[PDB]
Amino acid sequence: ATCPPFDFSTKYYDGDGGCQRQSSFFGGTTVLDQGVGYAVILGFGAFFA
Repeated sequence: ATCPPFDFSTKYYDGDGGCQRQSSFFGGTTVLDQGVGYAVILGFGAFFA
C-alpha cells in the first residue's frame, strides 16, 4: 500500500490529506477560459462557412 505506488502518477494521489485517488479527473480549475469556449461554440460555424 505504498503511496505513491508509482513514480509517474504522484500528481493525482490526494496531495492534500490521506493518501487516495481523486474520484474524477475534471472538476477543479479548467485549462482554458469561457471566451474561447463560446467563440468555438458560436463562431466556428461561420468562418468555415
